[PDB]
Amino acid sequence: QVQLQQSGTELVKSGASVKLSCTASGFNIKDTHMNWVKQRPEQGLEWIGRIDPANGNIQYDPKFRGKATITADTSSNTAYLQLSSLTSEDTAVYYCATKVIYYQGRGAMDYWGQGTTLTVS
Amino acid sequence: DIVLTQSPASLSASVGETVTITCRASGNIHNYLAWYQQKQGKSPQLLVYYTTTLADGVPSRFSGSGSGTQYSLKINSLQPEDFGSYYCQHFWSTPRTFGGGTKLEIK
Amino acid sequence: QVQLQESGPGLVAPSQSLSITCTVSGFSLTGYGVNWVRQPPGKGLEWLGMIWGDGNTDYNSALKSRLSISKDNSKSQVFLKMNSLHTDDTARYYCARERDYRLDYWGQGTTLTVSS
Amino acid sequence: DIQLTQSPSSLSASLGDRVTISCRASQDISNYLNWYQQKPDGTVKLLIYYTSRLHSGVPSRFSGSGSGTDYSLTISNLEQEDIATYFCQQGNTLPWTFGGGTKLEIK
Ligand SMILES: [Zn+2]
Ligand SMILES: [Zn+2]
Ligand SMILES: [Zn+2]
Repeated sequence: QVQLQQSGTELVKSGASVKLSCTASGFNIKDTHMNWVKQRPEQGLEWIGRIDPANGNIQYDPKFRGKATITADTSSNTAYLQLSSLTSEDTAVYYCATKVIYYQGRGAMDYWGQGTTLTVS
Repeated sequence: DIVLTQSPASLSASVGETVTITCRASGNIHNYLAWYQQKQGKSPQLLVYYTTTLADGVPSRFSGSGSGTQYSLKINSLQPEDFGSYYCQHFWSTPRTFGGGTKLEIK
Repeated sequence: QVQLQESGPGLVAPSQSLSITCTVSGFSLTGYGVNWVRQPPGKGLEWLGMIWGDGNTDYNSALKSRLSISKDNSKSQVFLKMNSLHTDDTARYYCARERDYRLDYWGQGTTLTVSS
Repeated sequence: DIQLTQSPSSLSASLGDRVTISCRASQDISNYLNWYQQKPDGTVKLLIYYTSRLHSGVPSRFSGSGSGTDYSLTISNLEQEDIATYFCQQGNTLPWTFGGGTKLEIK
């Protein structure tokens, strides 16, 4: 059954680094694009970037280049998001999402993880 | 709908040579451009997609380039099996459209 | 194993309707689209329409009145229907899989001749 | 980058009501507009995509419309399970962008 299983180091300290994961199930990631999306407390959602595991293409919102690194292990059907220099600004919830059905149009994301909260201290 | 204009219609060349084929959109198709090779009475075969990415198995001697309304395919050091017709096709909006093609023939 | 194969009637008379099937294997029709493309004798590739993984269709604006594409998700088949055929509709017809915005697998095509 | 303005930012209505949320793009997005619902537990789902295509498992009481720069989501017969925050997202040009969200409360 299609599902994204999300977890990673929640409570971190300033200037640290953290690597969050998103394990897929029900489908093989080499077949989709994995997206990482953040949500600051009481704020709107922001798309951080995505990866195509089948070809290594990684696209970032220019404001996260250098801050964020998307990585995928097809071996384990798992995608990752490493975050560096954890400033207070990075305290948010992080989701991963993908599109399984080839919908008409472009940009839709039908399966989302449940989110990983990160508290920089 | 966006239209693809391919230059040149025909290209006579000899092995060893590096040729360049071009495709110009009628609007920004934002890198949603693919290139195909069709050899004599066969199905077109995908070479490059997303403007620059190589289809698994295609010799690195092919390289795709472009942005905006201006794209191109470069074949460095033609091998004899490179000769055929080439086509570009965008995936930016429907109707998807094809370029008129370039018939690459041996000089 | 990815395979797509078209079946057609080979020869039809003008005005008749036409149906060509595309049987696919090796993948599901909900994670991809199938595009219909044709090639008139001595001409380039001409796009006809596509059917998305979700069932929606998009046609070539100029043929749209005479064109119809549907698909049977269970039989693994996609169908192209054309009405009021013209002698200039003579062409080799292909179906091709659309994956992440490129036509990665094509069929071998089927030659349709509109006679009289 | 393409900016999406969503309004209202918050609201209250009652069971059975009909509410309408607006989303407006900094530029034409040619219908590449999708709507998401984020329940209070953090869960997120795709309601509508490509302006008006209803995602399966989603009630017809949710409807989508728009064109060019202005799009809207209409929920008729407000139900309790609708207490959520709705976000719109354009899928026209990278990077994808979302609206600020509309928090819905049943009075
Ligand atoms: Zn991709
Ligand atoms: Zn005609
Ligand atoms: Zn901007």
